Amino acid sequence: SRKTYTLTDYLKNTYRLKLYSLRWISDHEYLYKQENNILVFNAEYGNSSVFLENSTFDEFGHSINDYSISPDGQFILLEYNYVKQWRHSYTASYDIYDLNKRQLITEERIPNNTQWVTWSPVGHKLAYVWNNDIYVKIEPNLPSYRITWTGKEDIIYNGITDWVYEEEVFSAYSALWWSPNGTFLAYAQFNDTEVPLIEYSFYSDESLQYPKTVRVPYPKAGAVNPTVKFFVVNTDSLSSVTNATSIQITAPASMLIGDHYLCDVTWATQERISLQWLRRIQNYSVMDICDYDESSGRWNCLVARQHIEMSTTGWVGRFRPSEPHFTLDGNSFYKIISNEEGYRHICYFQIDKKDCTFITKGTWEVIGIEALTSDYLYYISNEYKGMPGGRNLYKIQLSDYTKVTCLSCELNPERCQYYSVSFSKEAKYYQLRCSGPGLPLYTLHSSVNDKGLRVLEDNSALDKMLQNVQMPSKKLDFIILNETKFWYQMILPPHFDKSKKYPLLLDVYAGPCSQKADTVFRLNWATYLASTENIIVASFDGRGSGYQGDKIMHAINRRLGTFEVEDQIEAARQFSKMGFVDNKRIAIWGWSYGGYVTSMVLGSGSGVFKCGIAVAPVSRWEYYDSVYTERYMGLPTPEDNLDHYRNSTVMSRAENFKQVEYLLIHGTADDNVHFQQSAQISKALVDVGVDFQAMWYTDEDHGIASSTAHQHIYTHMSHFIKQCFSLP
Amino acid sequence: SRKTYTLTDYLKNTYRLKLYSLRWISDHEYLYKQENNILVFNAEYGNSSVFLENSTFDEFGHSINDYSISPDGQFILLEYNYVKQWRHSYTASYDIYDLNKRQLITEERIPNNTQWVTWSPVGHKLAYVWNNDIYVKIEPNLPSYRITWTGKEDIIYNGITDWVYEEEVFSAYSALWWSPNGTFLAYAQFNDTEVPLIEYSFYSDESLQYPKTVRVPYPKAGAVNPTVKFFVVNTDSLSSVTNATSIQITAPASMLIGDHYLCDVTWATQERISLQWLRRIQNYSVMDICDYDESSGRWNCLVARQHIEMSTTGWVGRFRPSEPHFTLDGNSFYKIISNEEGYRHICYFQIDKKDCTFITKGTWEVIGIEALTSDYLYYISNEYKGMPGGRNLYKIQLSDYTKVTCLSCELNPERCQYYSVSFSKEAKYYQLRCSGPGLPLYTLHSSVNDKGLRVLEDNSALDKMLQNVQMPSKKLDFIILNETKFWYQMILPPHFDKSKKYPLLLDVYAGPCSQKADTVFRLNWATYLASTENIIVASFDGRGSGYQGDKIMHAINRRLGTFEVEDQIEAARQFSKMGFVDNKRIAIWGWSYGGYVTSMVLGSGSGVFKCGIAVAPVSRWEYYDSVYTERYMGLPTPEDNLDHYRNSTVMSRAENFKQVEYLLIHGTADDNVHFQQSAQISKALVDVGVDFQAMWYTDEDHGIASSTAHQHIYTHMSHFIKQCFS
Ligand SMILES: *[C@@H]1O[C@H](CO)[C@@H](O[C@@H]2O[C@H](CO)[C@@H](O[C@@H]3O[C@H](CO)[C@@H](O)[C@H](O)[C@@H]3O)[C@H](O)[C@H]2NC(C)=O)[C@H](O)[C@H]1NC(C)=O
Ligand SMILES: *[C@@H]1O[C@H](CO)[C@@H](O[C@@H]2O[C@H](CO)[C@@H](O[C@@H]3O[C@H](CO)[C@@H](O)[C@H](O)[C@@H]3O)[C@H](O)[C@H]2NC(C)=O)[C@H](O)[C@H]1NC(C)=O
Ligand SMILES: *[C@@H]1O[C@H](CO)[C@@H](O[C@H]2O[C@H](CO)[C@@H](O[C@H]3O[C@H](CO)[C@@H](O)[C@H](O)[C@@H]3O)[C@H](O)[C@H]2NC(C)=O)[C@H](O)[C@H]1NC(C)=O
Ligand SMILES: *[C@@H]1O[C@H](CO[C@@H]2O[C@@H](C)[C@@H](O)[C@@H](O)[C@@H]2O)[C@@H](O[C@H]2O[C@H](CO)[C@@H](O)[C@H](O)[C@H]2NC(C)=O)[C@H](O)[C@H]1NC(C)=O
Ligand SMILES: *[C@H]1O[C@H](CO[C@@H]2O[C@@H](C)[C@@H](O)[C@@H](O)[C@@H]2O)[C@@H](O[C@@H]2O[C@H](CO)[C@@H](O)[C@H](O)[C@H]2NC(C)=O)[C@H](O)[C@H]1NC(C)=O
Ligand SMILES: *[C@@H]1O[C@H](CO)[C@@H](O[C@@H]2O[C@H](CO)[C@@H](O)[C@H](O)[C@H]2NC(C)=O)[C@H](O)[C@H]1NC(C)=O
Ligand SMILES: *[C@@H]1O[C@H](CO)[C@@H](O[C@@H]2O[C@H](CO)[C@@H](O)[C@H](O)[C@H]2NC(C)=O)[C@H](O)[C@H]1NC(C)=O
Ligand SMILES: *[C@@H]1O[C@H](CO)[C@@H](O[C@@H]2O[C@H](CO)[C@@H](O)[C@H](O)[C@H]2NC(C)=O)[C@H](O)[C@H]1NC(C)=O
Ligand SMILES: *[C@H]1O[C@H](CO)[C@@H](O[C@@H]2O[C@H](CO)[C@@H](O)[C@H](O)[C@H]2NC(C)=O)[C@H](O)[C@H]1NC(C)=O
Ligand SMILES: *[C@H]1O[C@H](CO)[C@@H](O[C@H]2O[C@H](CO)[C@@H](O)[C@H](O)[C@H]2NC(C)=O)[C@H](O)[C@H]1NC(C)=O
Ligand SMILES: *[C@@H]1O[C@H](CO[C@@H]2O[C@@H](C)[C@@H](O)[C@@H](O)[C@@H]2O)[C@@H](O)[C@H](O)[C@H]1NC(C)=O
Ligand SMILES: *[C@@H]1O[C@H](CO)[C@@H](O)[C@H](O)[C@H]1NC(C)=O
Ligand SMILES: *P(=O)(OC(C)C)OC(C)C
Ligand SMILES: *P(=O)(OC(C)C)OC(C)C
Repeated sequence: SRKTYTLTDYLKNTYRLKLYSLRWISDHEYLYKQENNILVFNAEYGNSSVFLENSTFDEFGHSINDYSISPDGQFILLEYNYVKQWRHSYTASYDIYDLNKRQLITEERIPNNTQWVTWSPVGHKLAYVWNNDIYVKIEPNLPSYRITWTGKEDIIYNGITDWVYEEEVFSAYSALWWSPNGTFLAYAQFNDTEVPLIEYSFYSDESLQYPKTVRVPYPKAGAVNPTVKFFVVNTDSLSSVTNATSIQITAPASMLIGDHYLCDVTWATQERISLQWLRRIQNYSVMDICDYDESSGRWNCLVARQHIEMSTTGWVGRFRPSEPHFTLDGNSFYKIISNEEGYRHICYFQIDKKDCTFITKGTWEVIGIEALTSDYLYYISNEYKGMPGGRNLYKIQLSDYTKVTCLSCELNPERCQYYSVSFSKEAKYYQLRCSGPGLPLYTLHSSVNDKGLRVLEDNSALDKMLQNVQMPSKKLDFIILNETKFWYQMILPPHFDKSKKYPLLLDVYAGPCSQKADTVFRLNWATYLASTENIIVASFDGRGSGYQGDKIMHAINRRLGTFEVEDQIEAARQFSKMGFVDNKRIAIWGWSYGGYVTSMVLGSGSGVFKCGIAVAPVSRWEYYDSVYTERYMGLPTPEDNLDHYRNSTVMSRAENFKQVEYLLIHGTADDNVHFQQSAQISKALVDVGVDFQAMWYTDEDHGIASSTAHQHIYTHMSHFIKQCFSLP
Repeated sequence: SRKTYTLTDYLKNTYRLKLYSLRWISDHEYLYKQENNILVFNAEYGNSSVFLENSTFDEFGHSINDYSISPDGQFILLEYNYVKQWRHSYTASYDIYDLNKRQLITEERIPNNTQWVTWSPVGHKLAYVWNNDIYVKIEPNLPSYRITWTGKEDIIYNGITDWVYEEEVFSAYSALWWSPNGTFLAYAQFNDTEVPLIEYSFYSDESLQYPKTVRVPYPKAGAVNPTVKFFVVNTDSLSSVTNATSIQITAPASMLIGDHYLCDVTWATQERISLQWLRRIQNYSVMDICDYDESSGRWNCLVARQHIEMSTTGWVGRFRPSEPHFTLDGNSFYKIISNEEGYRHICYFQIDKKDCTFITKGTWEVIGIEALTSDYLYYISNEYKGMPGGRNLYKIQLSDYTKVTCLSCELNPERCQYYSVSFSKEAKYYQLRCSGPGLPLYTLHSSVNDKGLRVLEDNSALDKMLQNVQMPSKKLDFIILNETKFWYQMILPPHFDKSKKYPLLLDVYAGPCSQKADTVFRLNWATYLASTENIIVASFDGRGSGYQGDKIMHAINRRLGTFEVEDQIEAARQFSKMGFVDNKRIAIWGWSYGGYVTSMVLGSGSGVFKCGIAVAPVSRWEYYDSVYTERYMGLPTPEDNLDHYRNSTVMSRAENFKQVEYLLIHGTADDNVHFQQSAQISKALVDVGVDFQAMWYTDEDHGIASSTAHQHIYTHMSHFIKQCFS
């Protein structure tokens, strides 16, 4: 008895992980979505009490894809007719429901096919984007006010980011920021007039007689980038003029001088907004702190409040310039910047004082700032046990930085080593999210003493099911190379016999600041591979990886497709050395950046891997977007770094692919890593006459995540691997 | 015993079939482009002379891929900067060499990116199309006369065809026709304005940062087709001070009622031209015989003088209505039409008499009329031995239809059963081209007494090489499916022993009027599969087959994806029961239409086939072009045949692929059978949960014939086939 974790078990999602999605509406309560009905909870005692139930919205017809309640709690936006676009972007229909009269507002409805809706942070004002133009609703039922008239499809964006700004810059779609109070409405405008369009076919259902051509403004390496502008309009003046004027906030000169980006915008106070800019050469960054001049009605940014942040050994921040966390009065803020020893830590900034004051240690980094009160500052880091693959919640005392307390480390050191967190409105309560190494564990706490209130979810059910199946184990250790340690991860098969020689599959990503070796508990393809197929699925964070200091993260600066690739190969060598690895059966696979590395490795001529699989890989850095690529590669010009752009392609290694079994896969409708990238790979292989396996996924994007598609690829991928290892 | 015919041999083309392409310049001489230079031959004796060392242009500065001599023998049109477009179309730069002065003409040269060029039929005039407009030069060095001014890229085509007219109705890019002595220049105009555009990506060289979107006006089943017009312009009456006047020939009235096509144009005399129109529902066809009117300047197509060609069982013609062959005085003509019983034979017409008279009859078909003189009518049919997969040159006496003589049947019955022919201007001499069952044989003959003058190329070189290798054999036989007999062929391994069992691959195409079973000698992939891998490669012509009468051909009318596919399973099912076939190792593959039938068969649930390979297949008929599809399917409308359109798709059979090993191959830049076709097959198989093998070829067209992609696709297929069998 006691079966194993089968492929179907994975694909069919038999053994599911329970979550506990919260949503703090106040500082004492939160909303819990239970599919059918959505009730509210009292953090204090844990009172149930339904806020809105299933039937409360029946006889409606359209299935409510999502909700969103106004701050003042009088209205509720109903999101239906949802139509996903990119990662965060999506078009949809909206209806507002009045809770003070249990009536569905029917006048002046929000336009169908609206791109984005935002409640004001206070009250019940609305701001939305339709046809790339911003509109404002002072009252949910009254007609709205047009804010911009320049909106133009694929050309001018107001209130919404373009493709690149959504995925790489703001890692979000919304390009508008309501002032804390709700008086001002700040927004960015993107001009993509000059930006080249990526075009690819989209077949749709058989019913479509003619394929469609999807064309999106997408700037590739060194191409023409969109331009940006920032505006701030006063919504209180809307009911007084007819056409409120949007004040523009320009400069800095050090930015206007050349190609630049808008990377951050966060309000500090009712009349103070901070803005961060970045040159296309992401080695320099400028933060302006602007105040509203009640006299001129203009926004001013004193140079005495301008903070610069440049990097010499690489780029600024992990993926973008750090984020500002202002204190209440808005006269100072906290930011995560690498110290002199190249480690990312928190330091205190005085808006008019240029030098910050670090408040955190050394060898280890702070992952992010979670909450800031008058008392303490809550942050998550990997300081505990010195393991960079772990994550915990610490609390540092603002009046004595020598007083730092870990709030999650000892809650359950065995089962919980990787934490996430969510504080209530004023940080009176917080929910902890343990995701490993044991089964997820959700708990609620009160900030006063950090006393555990109760267990919201312990996945007890799942624990009972998994003890009936031969689950694999996971070793998280490190290996020392060139007098410096690099962590690796290994999903070991049931009853691991260090005497036997197992076949090994190297799971790889290796991108800048990435981390494949951690304490997170997972139920993925690797689980099945080790549990059923008895294959060791190992991952290694070599040079280029992050969370271990710049010295390591910046190793591949201006040099992608090198050390990151080399270390990956060496990890295997180091693994076989351990003696429980069958050298004749060593594979490697990755997705996107992983596909890139997997492919660069398979073409190294090393002779360490027998076969490999590349999914939606990158072939040459000139085919990827500007913001990400240039951040590490610089410019594809002979004056900058063109030389390395051409030396790091996968096509240039085509000839060496004759020594390994290769499997190429990619979705034909991938807006991120274009099908073009794999198209050039196959073509090069055909030119040097190298036989390989190929698989394309009609109309699948980068995720190739559609239910059927997802099941189809892992199934195909599996036959490949079993065949390469001589299984079953 | 010697070595076998390996996959490399085929891919590297180590064994080549010598050819002998000649081009008659008169009734007594022909040109033969030898290695470097071009020579002229006197058919009478065999002696020849040089015409130009080719080295004459060693310092032309450009590479030349073609040399076109004026019928005059006075000028040479040199073609360079060749850039291929579709099957026939392409653009190029041109230059003219004046032989009278042995010098390149420099003044008023032809525009770069020219789309087409053609000498007058007799002297040295020129009609070329540039930027979709027509131009005419009366003399190589003189200015060009602008014939048309309406040309427009992807919208209006003057003198040139659009994608569909190029591939499905004229099998050519040229859309202009000179009159016999070159006085008149007839041309068609295509308006593709409302025609939808197929769009796909072309990634080009690694260097291109952004993929380019190729887009071409292509009418799929039932979409808006291009409209067409016909004009005739007089080249002897055009000034450089006045725009040319092109008279338009309209009608027929029976054709303007709905959508129609211009499917044929053939001059009858210096002032008589014939036109054949075909309704969008390729059931009805009308031929006009328009005459020029001196004192009017118009062209009159007298009714009563027009002939109608219709069918009640299918479409007209094998692929389109046959070409007319007018007599000397152009008062009567001969043309191949279908019998009362459905067999194609030569009918004798009179431009005024409605009914014609069949001059040939029987249960076999005339493949095509090759030459006509006052004495005889030379044609090619599959009468001999009664096997439809054979071809011979026959001639019938025009004064006594009882006196017909085969001119090729007995020359070499063992080696030659499939002939081609090429007569000289006045059919004084003719070149017979034998293509099987043995090595190609090229010979010359004189019509006066059908004497065999001399051997041109007997392929003696290649013969000696082959006997040093174990070559497979070919069995051309038949089986009887309830009353009717259908022919098949079998590529058998070396030293075939019926006492042994062999794995079988069913090479299929099976589209309307096709023939995969014949006597032609081929040196393809199957050669290797049988010679090296000892695999029997069988082909079978079932319902829908051609050259065997209409009862067989029109059998799949309005019903594609039925009998031709089912008969493929039946043929294969009986093949297994032959004794030398390993019923456990039977595969099937096809290209294009062959891919569709392969896919339909694999998804029929027969269980007869173990694995199959589909190359650039058709998945659903609404995806293919109008002219071709609708010819057999009509329109995809519920009032018409929309139901079958929906019933004959590949994807609908997705769930049935769980019992077979499928390999889907397709070129991303296939402009003919769009990649979309296979992208829908792959998607359907993913929705049903069927795992399969796939292989796309970026930027490859329907042919997948680029040097590398070619060697690559056949290498991937071989691994698959032998993996499925071993
Ligand atoms: C988005 O950016 C584009 C530039 O990529 C801006 O377009 C440019 O707009 C200017 C006027 O503001 C145009 O110049 C003017 O052109 C007219 C007529 O062509 C001429 O009479 C004037 O003397 C002047 O030259 C310019 O053509 C145009 N350039 C391009 C490439 O489009 C556009 O204004 C920006 N949109 C927004 C909302 O800021
Ligand atoms: C609310 O106010 C804004 C800003 O005043 C208005 O937008 C501006 O409207 C003008 C007129 O349509 C736009 O066009 C301009 O036309 C002149 C004359 O042809 C030309 O010289 C300018 O270069 C410009 O093209 C102008 O671009 C536009 N400016 C902005 C920032 O949008 C808006 O129309 C007003 N809304 C209402 C309802 O009145
Ligand atoms: C090629 O074929 C075109 C039609 O397919 C010819 O055109 C004609 O048809 C158009 C419609 O496409 C007619 O209407 C146009 O003008 C009206 C304005 O009144 C618009 O509302 C409409 O949308 C069209 O744009 C045209 O009147 C008609 N003639 C012309 C000259 O356009 C086109 O002319 C033809 N070209 C050739 C060389 O034959
Ligand atoms: C091929 O030679 C032709 C001459 O052949 C000679 O005369 C025959 C009657 C016969 O005896 C044969 O054995 C001799 O070699 C020659 O044909 C004639 O016509 C051409 C027309 O261009 C003329 O130029 C030539 O002078 C004529 N010759 C004679 C003898 O009258 C022909 O030119 C030549 N063809 C080629 C392509 O070389
Ligand atoms: C057809 O074009 C070729 C190629 O030149 C192109 O067109 C030119 C106008 C210019 O835009 C180039 O960059 C293009 O590549 C013409 O080539 C000629 O070449 C000779 C030397 O070899 C040079 O002196 C000429 O200036 C070039 N152009 C012309 C018009 O002579 C070619 O001549 C063109 N043919 C015709 C009939 O115009
Ligand atoms: C021949 O016909 C063409 C086509 O109309 C004439 O060219 C046009 O002339 C007008 C008036 O000068 C221009 O507005 C057009 O742009 C020209 N081109 C086209 C396509 O219309 C040409 O002038 C005529 N020549 C003679 C001698 O009649
Ligand atoms: C080509 O054929 C045309 C048409 O028959 C000939 O042109 C006619 O010639 C006669 C006298 O020979 C004239 O009366 C007619 O007016 C001409 N018709 C036209 C439309 O021009 C022409 O002679 C022949 N060409 C040659 C070289 O013989
Ligand atoms: C060519 O085919 C058409 C239909 O594709 C025939 O026209 C009629 O079409 C209707 C459908 O609308 C059928 O029900 C009829 O049987 C068809 N015939 C008649 C007389 O109505 C048309 O007959 C065919 N052409 C010929 C010459 O038979
Ligand atoms: C919050 O919004 C603004 C933020 O400064 C508060 O202040 C008003 O700001 C406007 C700016 O347009 C000034 O014109 C007013 O004079 C300011 N009022 C005061 C009392 O200072 C505003 O008071 C707050 N509004 C609400 C509804 O709380
Ligand atoms: C940030 O990187 C840029 C990359 O362009 C560097 O800018 C260029 O100019 C410098 C002098 O001002 C040179 O020293 C750099 O070599 C040159 N960079 C390139 C790629 O050519 C800039 O120096 C860097 N600045 C910091 C503070 O690191
Ligand atoms: C939860 O109940 C609250 C009342 O508190 C009650 O009295 C205290 C002393 C405790 O005994 C507590 O357990 C009791 O519930 C309400 O004020 C509150 O609104 C309730 N919360 C919800 C969501 O209904
Ligand atoms: C939204 O679109 C639907 C579908 O066309 C329509 O029924 C409805 O009236 C629209 N509502 C608004 C406010 O436009
Ligand atoms: P991929 O790895 O895409 C993921 C970020 C989704 O692309 C590289 C360039 C990071
Ligand atoms: P394919 O078989 O194309 C051939 C003409 C090569 O397309 C079908 C529709 C006939």
